Amino acid sequence: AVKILEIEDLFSSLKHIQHTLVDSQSQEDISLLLQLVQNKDFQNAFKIHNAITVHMNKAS
Amino acid sequence: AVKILEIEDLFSSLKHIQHTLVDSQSQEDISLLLQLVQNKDFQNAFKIHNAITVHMNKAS
Amino acid sequence: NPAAEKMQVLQVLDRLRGKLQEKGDTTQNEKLSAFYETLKSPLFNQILTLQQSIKQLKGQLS
Amino acid sequence: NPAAEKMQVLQVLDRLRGKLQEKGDTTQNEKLSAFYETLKSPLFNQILTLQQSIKQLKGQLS
Repeated sequence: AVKILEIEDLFSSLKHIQHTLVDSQSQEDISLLLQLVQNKDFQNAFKIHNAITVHMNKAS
Repeated sequence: AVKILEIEDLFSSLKHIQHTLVDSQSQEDISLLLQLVQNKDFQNAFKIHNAITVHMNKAS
Repeated sequence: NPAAEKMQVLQVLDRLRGKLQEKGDTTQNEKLSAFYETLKSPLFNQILTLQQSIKQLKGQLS
Repeated sequence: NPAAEKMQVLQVLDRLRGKLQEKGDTTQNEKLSAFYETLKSPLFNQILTLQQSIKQLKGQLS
């Protein structure tokens, strides 16, 4: 009841999606996510949730 | 107050201080920092302040 | 406002993923759903809000 | 109590560093001065605050 994503896999995902959609407008939207995903501060927030979530399901 | 800290360096530091501070009570206090420093969630937050700090001092 | 970006992002996640499922890529879709849900997460939003404050610090500090 | 640990931590940083300076280890001091100070920072604090909330979840939820 959570499911993570890991910006690392999510980052490579957008890269695929970008070269997978190549609909121009799609690359722009994709790039948007890519920007946030690559954002230092943003990445920090997501990184916290990722690891902490893992501990949530892991450590009872 | 913006010279970062680096947990890797700060972690190895407590390790030294731990063996260097053989007053027993000091080991307990040292371990305290060690625990926080090694804490998954804590480590994440600290990392946020580390990089964001760097970009802070940098500025335009 | 910043919320405009995140809002567009969520809609962007659903849009992009839609094209994938339409193109035949139901692999990255899980990422768009995972990224979309997490983005919507309450506590998660709080984490971003915090970082947002830090952003103001760098923009206000001079 | 949360503040109890952090309060003891800052006090621990000053104590530890004190022994080092007394023993002849004025090297780790920079870590204790930065760790301690950064700990005091309202920004770094708010970050841990949110993280603490999440910990409450994993600790309360069953």
